[PDB]
Amino acid sequence: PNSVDWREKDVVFPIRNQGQCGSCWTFSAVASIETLIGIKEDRMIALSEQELLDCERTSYGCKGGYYTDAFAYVAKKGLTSREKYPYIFQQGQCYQKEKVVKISGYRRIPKNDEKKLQSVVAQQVVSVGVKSKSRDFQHYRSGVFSGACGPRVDHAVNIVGYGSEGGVNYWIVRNSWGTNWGENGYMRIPRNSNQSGGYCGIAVQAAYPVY
Repeated sequence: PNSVDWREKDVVFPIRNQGQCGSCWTFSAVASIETLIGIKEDRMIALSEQELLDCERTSYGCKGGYYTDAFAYVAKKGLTSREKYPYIFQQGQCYQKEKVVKISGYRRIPKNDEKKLQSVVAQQVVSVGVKSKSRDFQHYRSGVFSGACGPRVDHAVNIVGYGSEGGVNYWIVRNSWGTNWGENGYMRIPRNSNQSGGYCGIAVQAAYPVY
């Protein structure tokens, strides 16, 4: 398909805000699972970043983490709702509440494979990492981003679609910096860019949950 936008397909929840806590890996993992459940079951159910932040044991809480290992956690342990376990903007005691969703696993997209990346985005929402530590990235407001990226991949986000404006291909990227950043919380990043690994490294470590 020449264009994909899951925001228009009733399976993507509103933009959220992680605050200061480095919990973007939990938001990225939650966003990918929520959409998968929407596509697979025609059921929109908001899931708990907080459970991953408190309970996923390979990550570093508010000092970073792994959405791939978050996927493995949900496949083994299930995940409870956002309503049952709300986000409190800091790591706390790990609670195992009544779980509402599982997944069966996850997959890793090979490094720098934007072609395979597009194939997966046409079917579901994908977790990706970007180089977020730059003034240009933090102050992005609108358009297809063409500023400088950070030096290293350090921020978990999601790709929720792709398209083209004026013949410039782009990815639609969901962030967890609230709706005052970018285009109502989203960024359009160049697609098939001249940066190896994708623009701001978006294709370096892509992964997605398997129902």
